[PDB]
Amino acid sequence: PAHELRYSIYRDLWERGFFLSAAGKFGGDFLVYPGDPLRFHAHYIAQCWAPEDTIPLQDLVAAGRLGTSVRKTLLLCSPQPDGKVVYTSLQWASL
Amino acid sequence: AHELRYSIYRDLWERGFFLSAAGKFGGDFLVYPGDPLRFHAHYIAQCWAPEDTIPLQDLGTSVRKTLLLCSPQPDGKVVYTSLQWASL
Amino acid sequence: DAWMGTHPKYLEMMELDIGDATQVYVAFLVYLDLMESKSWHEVNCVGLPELQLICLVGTEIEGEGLQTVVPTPITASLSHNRIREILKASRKLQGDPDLPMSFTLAIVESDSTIVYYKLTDGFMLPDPQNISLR
Amino acid sequence: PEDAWMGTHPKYLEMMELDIGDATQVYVAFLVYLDLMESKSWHEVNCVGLPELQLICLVGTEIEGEGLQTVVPTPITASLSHNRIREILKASRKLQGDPDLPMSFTLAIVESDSTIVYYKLTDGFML
Repeated sequence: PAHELRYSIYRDLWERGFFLSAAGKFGGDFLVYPGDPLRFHAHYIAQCWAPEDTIPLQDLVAAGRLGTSVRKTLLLCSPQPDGKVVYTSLQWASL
Repeated sequence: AHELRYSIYRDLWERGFFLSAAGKFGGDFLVYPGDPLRFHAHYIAQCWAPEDTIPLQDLGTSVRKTLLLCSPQPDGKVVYTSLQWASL
Repeated sequence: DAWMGTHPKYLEMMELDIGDATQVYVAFLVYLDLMESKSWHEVNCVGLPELQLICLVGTEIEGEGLQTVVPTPITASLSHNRIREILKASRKLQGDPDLPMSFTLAIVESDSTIVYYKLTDGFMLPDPQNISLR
Repeated sequence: PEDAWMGTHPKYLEMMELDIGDATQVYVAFLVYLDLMESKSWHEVNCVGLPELQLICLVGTEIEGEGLQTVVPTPITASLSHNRIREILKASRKLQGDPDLPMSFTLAIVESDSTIVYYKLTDGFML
């Protein structure tokens, strides 16, 4: 549609290093931010999961021993048959 | 994949986050909290099919904001045109 | 008033035989604004028949280089493609291919007032690192 | 194999008597119990059976007086859906006694070599 239009642009802007905000109104303007002023801020590493999909923990153990996931927050994101989406933060814990 | 990823993008957009979902990150994408206090210089962008006529009446610009026209071409490449209030 | 109809610069733009009387009038309006109100060093009109456009190619200050001004009535409309075409035409006219393609769009409202907009290929923020309130 | 002695331990037998899970599940629950009490210095660790979820979890006070945390021992090869995680979050809140923090539990992932990696999972957006 005119809805493939926005995808191609969004992807190209992403590939070029920009950040997109307020880009959910398909029919409206969106915002395009230079990456460099923003990227060094705290952020999530986010992941799209169908709610029934199994998330292989083998990668989360590689992260654990190589010290790769320590100061990081991973964001699990799943939309429900509700229409809503549910969010779980996942952080390495020292104990 | 796709319709399912964009349902999350739009929810994060509606909550005020910045997103980057470049192909570099594999299936992952990066999510940054919005800042309601600070204005960061940015483009206000528009998606246009290359042939659609844009009405010139449908036209806010300064050092921190620029209007950005975007159109994908047949060859998969998108072209960008910045639009700025001129001080003549 | 009607005196515009016989002004030599108006008549020279019409001998381009590009577009109709309003496109000539709009381009004449902007020519007068650049040369009278904004005090440009020199303004020349050029026709490009393939795009059916009257351009003003000017030098704002005697030392600097050429820039392309494109008058258009507020009523007109442009595709992004057409804007790209004007960018590529401006690159020839300004002779500056080492710089991003650009031109100035001179939009004439119905009451004849002129607002100017600079259009540049690519990503132009005057200060991409700027941080301000709100 | 080298660990058949753990079947004698009273907290192993307590976990096994929950009649939840196979030997790998009971074993990794027991391994996490030992880690929390010896490799950390946890005050108390209690085991609790959630048979609806067919999960054993450990509920404990990392420090005396401090609130209770839920630790969910899991082999490296288990299957975890996001939906399953949400159900563990909801059950975890009941075991913690519906406080005021957002739902969270700790997932204790156990590799075949008995290394344990701990991840905190929390409802929503943390950092």
